[PDB]
Amino acid sequence: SLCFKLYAKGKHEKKTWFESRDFCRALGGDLASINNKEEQQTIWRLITASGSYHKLFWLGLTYGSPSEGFTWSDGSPVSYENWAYGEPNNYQNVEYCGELKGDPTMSWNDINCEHLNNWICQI
Ligand SMILES: OC[C@H]1O[C@H](O)[C@@H](O)[C@@H](O)[C@@H]1O
Ligand SMILES: [Ca+2]
Ligand SMILES: [Ca+2]
Repeated sequence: SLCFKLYAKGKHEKKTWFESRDFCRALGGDLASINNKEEQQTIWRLITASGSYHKLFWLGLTYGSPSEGFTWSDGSPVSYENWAYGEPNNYQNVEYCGELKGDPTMSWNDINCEHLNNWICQI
């Protein structure tokens, strides 16, 4: 079993999706995968425990292909989904990575992978 770890930082420490993935892998883990409602509840509870409200976080979500759909960087299946209303929308055709809106709904949005965000590792 892995443990989720929140990285909620100021703009100077925020990372692109690829930088966040590489950071978590350097620690022996990966960006967090949310494969069912239970994992989602674990992360929400972790958000409440740290008081890290009103934040956006990279998850391990990245677009694969038409025959795969989205994928998790850790290789686990994208069975469960929790996209926000109207998402994923591939806005302007440049959104290939997934972020978590860290409020009680725990919804996902696709966004440009070069955006600087907070992130969640599984270690
Ligand atoms: O900033 C990009 C972001 O803008 C809006 O919130 C929506 O269109 C989202 O779907 C999109 O990902
Ligand atoms: Ca998982
Ligand atoms: Ca989007």
